[PDB]
Amino acid sequence: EMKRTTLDSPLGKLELSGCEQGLHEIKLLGPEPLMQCTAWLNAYFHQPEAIEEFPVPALHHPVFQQESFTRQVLWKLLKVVKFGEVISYQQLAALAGNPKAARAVGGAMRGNPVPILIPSHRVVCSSGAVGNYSGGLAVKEWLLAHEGHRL
DNA sequence: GCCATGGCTAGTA
DNA sequence: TACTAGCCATGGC
Repeated sequence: EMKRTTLDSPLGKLELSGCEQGLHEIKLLGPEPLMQCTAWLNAYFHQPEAIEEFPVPALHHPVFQQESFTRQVLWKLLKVVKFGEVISYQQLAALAGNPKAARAVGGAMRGNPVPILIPSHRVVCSSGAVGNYSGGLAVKEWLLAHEGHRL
């Protein structure tokens, strides 16, 4: 049974949907998974220094159920890339499987139903360029700046 | 299944 | 820089 909850943040009211089974989707407005998520974020923003101490919630969304490239990607990304780090679309294609399929990672990230958590903002253009971003480019930038990046 | 698309890239003039 | 032509896993239809 899908449940939703809002929470203030530097990015604006973040609304987290999800049931007892796992986190469904982190959306930006401007049960056990929610209690962990609403703590992981509240941590990430206001106490990034220690984000490893917090539990990554169970992800329920229909994207994590059916096996695909997308799933491998989102996974192969959440695992590999951590706070302050960054990985190129191609560097992430190589990880999930097809090193040529960097482009399809775009929509993968576009489609990512759990931004921040699953760091989509850490995926940038190969040219070093920050790249575009689903919830509006300003965010991707504020986040990386947040994660100690120079701009 | 066929085809348009988009958050990619390396190359080229 | 500006622009182009492979490469690719999706989502409509």
